[PDB]
Amino acid sequence: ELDQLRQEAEQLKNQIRDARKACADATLSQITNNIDPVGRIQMRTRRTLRGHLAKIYAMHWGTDSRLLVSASQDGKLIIWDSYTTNKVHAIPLRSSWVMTCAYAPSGNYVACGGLDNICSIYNLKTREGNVRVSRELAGHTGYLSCCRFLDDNQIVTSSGDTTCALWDIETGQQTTTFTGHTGDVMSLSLAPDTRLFVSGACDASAKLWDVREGMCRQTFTGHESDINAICFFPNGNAFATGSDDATCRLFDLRADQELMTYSHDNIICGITSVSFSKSGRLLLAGYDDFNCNVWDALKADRAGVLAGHDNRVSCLGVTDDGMAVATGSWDSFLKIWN
Amino acid sequence: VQLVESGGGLVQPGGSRKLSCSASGFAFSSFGMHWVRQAPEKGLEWVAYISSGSGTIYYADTVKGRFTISRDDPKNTLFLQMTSLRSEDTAMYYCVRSIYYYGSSPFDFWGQGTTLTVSSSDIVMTQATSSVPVTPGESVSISCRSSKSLLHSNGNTYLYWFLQRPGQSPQLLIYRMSNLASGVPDRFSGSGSGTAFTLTISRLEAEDVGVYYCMQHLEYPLTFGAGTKLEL
Amino acid sequence: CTLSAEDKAAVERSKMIDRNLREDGEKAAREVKLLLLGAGESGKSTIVKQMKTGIVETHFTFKDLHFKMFDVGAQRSERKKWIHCFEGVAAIIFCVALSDYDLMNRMHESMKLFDSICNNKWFTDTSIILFLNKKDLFEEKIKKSPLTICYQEYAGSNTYEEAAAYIQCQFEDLNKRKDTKEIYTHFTCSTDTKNVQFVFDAVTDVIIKNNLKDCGLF
Amino acid sequence: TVHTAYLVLSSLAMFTCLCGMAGNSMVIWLLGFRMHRNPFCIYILNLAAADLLFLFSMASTLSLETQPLVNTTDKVHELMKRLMYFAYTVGLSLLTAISTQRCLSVLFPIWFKCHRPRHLSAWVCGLLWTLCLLMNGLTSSFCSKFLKFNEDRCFRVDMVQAALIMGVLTPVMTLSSLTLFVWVRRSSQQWRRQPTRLFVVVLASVLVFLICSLPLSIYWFVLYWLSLPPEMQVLCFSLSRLSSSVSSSANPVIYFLVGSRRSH
Amino acid sequence: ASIAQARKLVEQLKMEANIDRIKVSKAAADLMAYCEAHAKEDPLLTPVPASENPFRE
Ligand SMILES: CCCCCCCCCCCCCCCC(=O)O
Ligand SMILES: CCCCCCCCCCCCCCCC(=O)O
Ligand SMILES: CCCCCCCCCCCCCCCC(=O)O
Repeated sequence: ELDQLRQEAEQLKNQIRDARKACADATLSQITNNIDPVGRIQMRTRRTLRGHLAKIYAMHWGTDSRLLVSASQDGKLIIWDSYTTNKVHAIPLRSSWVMTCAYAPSGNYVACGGLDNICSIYNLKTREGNVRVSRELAGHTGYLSCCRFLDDNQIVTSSGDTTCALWDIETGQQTTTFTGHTGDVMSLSLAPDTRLFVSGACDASAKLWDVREGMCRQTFTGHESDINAICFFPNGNAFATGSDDATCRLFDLRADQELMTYSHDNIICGITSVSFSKSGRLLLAGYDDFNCNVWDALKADRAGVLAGHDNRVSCLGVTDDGMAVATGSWDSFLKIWN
Repeated sequence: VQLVESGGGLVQPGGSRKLSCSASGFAFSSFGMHWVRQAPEKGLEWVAYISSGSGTIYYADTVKGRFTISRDDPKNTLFLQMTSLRSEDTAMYYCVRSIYYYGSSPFDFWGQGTTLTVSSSDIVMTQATSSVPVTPGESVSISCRSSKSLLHSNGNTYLYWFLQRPGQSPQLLIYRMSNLASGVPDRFSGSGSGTAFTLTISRLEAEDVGVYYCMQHLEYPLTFGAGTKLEL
Repeated sequence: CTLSAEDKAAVERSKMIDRNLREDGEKAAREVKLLLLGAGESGKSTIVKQMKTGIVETHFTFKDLHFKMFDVGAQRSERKKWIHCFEGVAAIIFCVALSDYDLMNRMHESMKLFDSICNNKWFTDTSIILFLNKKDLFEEKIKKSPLTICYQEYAGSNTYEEAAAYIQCQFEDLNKRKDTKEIYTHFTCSTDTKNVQFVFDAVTDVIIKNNLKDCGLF
Repeated sequence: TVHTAYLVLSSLAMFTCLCGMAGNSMVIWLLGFRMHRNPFCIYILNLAAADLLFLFSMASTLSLETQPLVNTTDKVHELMKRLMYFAYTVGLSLLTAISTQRCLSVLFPIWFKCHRPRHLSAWVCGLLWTLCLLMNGLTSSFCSKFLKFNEDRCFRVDMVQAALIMGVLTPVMTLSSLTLFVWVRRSSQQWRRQPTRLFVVVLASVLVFLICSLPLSIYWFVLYWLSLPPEMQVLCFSLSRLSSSVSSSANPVIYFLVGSRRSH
Repeated sequence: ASIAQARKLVEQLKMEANIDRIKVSKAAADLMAYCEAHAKEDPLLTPVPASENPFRE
């Protein structure tokens, strides 16, 4: 009956909790002790990108660490040359309500999506001189919150309809759907080997999915509010989540439980974006209090802040070679920091 | 993508004629446009350039003052008006589209060209080879030299390679030092450093036979080199 | 100027892109953005279909003023996540059906939505144009049955005018802060043409207020 | 004595000139290349620049007035006095333009929002600067002793200047502010809560203008067209200078600090 | 579909329960080893000289 199945689920959850607690020999901070801290590291803004005329919700670096795509509420997807602050491209979007944008690892495509519940793929390299929309992936019943290219023909998109999807761009059809995630999933992060991906939702939980199998592998909890940002450790065996709870957490895939928590009592604003540095030594989080915080990932303290924005920092990203970090904000300015 | 150049014909000395190019199949207003010249027996020679949006305009020294270049983006047409046509202006004129942003391929498409017959500081590109015979299936390497270094402070070596088949307009092969173009076979390879450059074909077929030109884009005027002919 | 010939033409392209961005972002500042809200089957379609998938965007014009109204009632997801995207609209057109006072209660759901959205931190200053439509069916129902059959606190008379005034007063009693924003209440029906004029007048008031805020006088 | 009062007024004028120069420097800094999306900021930037020029010119005039005026001064001094005249006139014109723009922003809001030219403030400021420079050139090289020390012709030029200033800027500024006052009190205070801040700042601006900026112009007007004795002429000039200095120093506070929404 | 939802939840919990796990100490050691293995190639950890900084000028 329903009560019997509920009792079985409760017993399974208790067994899972006991198994997770059994293997927690020592805390992460215990091992990362008597180790040289990063120290107060100040990073200055080298470039300021001054084209957007509305709030910026998403930016993505190119794989060459030079091109940079950014989306704004003015219905603009601008591709910048970060070295010279030159605007390489400006794409007018059909729907100005865009909450995500992605850059193809090959560099030939960009993707965007938002409150239209569509994922638009635009081709950057055509025989004509204009950027053309290549595909319109539809099938999500909620707003699109994230999207990431697997290759030139595969893209995984998370929606507010509580499910993720993997698409075939050449046919515009969902090859697989990742369901079973109560509440809107607000972020996703592809593994460096592009074999798995994690997604954090409004149930205050993160889920690890196998792209090939199409089923959830592990579920991680510990937040008491909806998760807005998630990112993968460079190794690929861990990830970090930021939530409206005004805290960040580090989970380990193999240990299958929380490793440590990055928080401070002076911070009462949620995390909009999170990202790692090369070697995964610095966790770069964006907050609603108009500033970004650089935490030492191995420890739990603050390696620094950069601030520099007059409104909420919505998006941030780190280059593939770790040269700089770009931060966008609701004040309509992108800043490259080094 | 197509560029059809119209005008030309027989012109008396000291006269005037208007050359047009009707571009179609691409976003004309986003492309800078060049007029390039080729004498009936000599190589290619750059003539004029107009940027996107009719901004900066450049002319060759040998035609500065008596030539003018304009464009009509709503009509998608490029005009070259010439006055006081001397006897040295009898040649075939090609129209070349050229877009300029990071990672673009300038001079990617060349027009068919039109013939104009009239009755009777610069960087030097030199190619010391011509009429080189080689059997198909072998590897052929040709060389080009420059007056000064084409390498810039930003790291770009502005050297372009063009192949002109017999009876056809030249087509881009390598749009910078070691930068293969789009749609060309992978056997072509550009290389070089500083002032000496080389273009290599690993296994030449019977189709890649013609005249090979090296052009510089470091500064204006854009100077070509004398052709290096390949014979089967 | 320490730039190559290709770099100079790249900067010119960027300048043209900037010029086009300014031109596109200047005609956007001359348009009026309205956020359309309301419960299901609450006459929202009627007021959005006066003249001329996630967000449904409707663009109309009235006396040299361009209005963009974004109906977002088909989201069916967590409103707290995508509601900050509309921080900056001129007004919130909130549609409520008067006849849905006894159909768990539809009117209670409408008041819950109004309380949730009116006191939102993102819409603390934006004005609300409250449309109370299907008033003909409300009159017919009141003639058939008084409001007191479902409502208990209604100690007033079972008259159509009194019941409508009671509903309106209860609805504008749901905003905690009456100084930051002004609630415009309008009674409409299926056959009406004054809705466009009323929203235009409310937008004119908020435009004057925005200008005063720009001066700093307000 | 009267000389003691003159010295006290000169010292006070120096102090308020320093304070106003500092305040206008800050207003120039924060608003310099930012806040320009606001249609009301170009006028405020131009007014801050004009007030800074006026205060600098009068501060240096008072600084050099202590030294004897025989040959080293009295030539740069006259040019700099005319420069302060020019800055005063352009500041008054800019105040009039600011008041008119504020009145138009609420009298015709649809036109101000979707039909007002974007560069209207910039070229209106340019026209004001050009006209003030032209008029003060027609005043300096024509009435000052440096080039043409005329008496009747200088009198006519100064009368034309003062008539223009008073009977053009004063009616336009006062009527625009009164129209804004009445319109806000009638069409806005009847329904919502009274905008007391608007009323108080509009009244403060009008009072500051009329009581402080105008005395210098009326002193110009009454220097001629009358037979005033020279006994209290110095006192009247010092009072007018102090009033104009107070107006120039208080303009940034009531036009930028009060008018601050994008600077937060 | 309460029965179907409960069965799906039970099966998912069973699948997650049988996951092989490793001690947190070893996972933390692996994370530390990765951090110290790639510390040299971390421009944000140690600011690069202006010569090798593409965003410096
Ligand atoms: C030759 C006399 C000049 C007229 C003097 C008045 C100048 C100030 C008033 C007109 C300019 C400002 C009015 C429009 C301002 C605006 O709407 O932006
Ligand atoms: C010398 C500077 C000129 C600027 C002052 C001119 C302002 C003209 C205003 C015309 C408005 C006519 C239509 C108003 C309609 C509305 O209420 O929006
Ligand atoms: C001789 C006096 C010189 C006149 C100076 C003219 C000043 C005009 C205004 C300058 C700043 C204008 C701001 C840029 C224009 C704009 O933002 O629309």
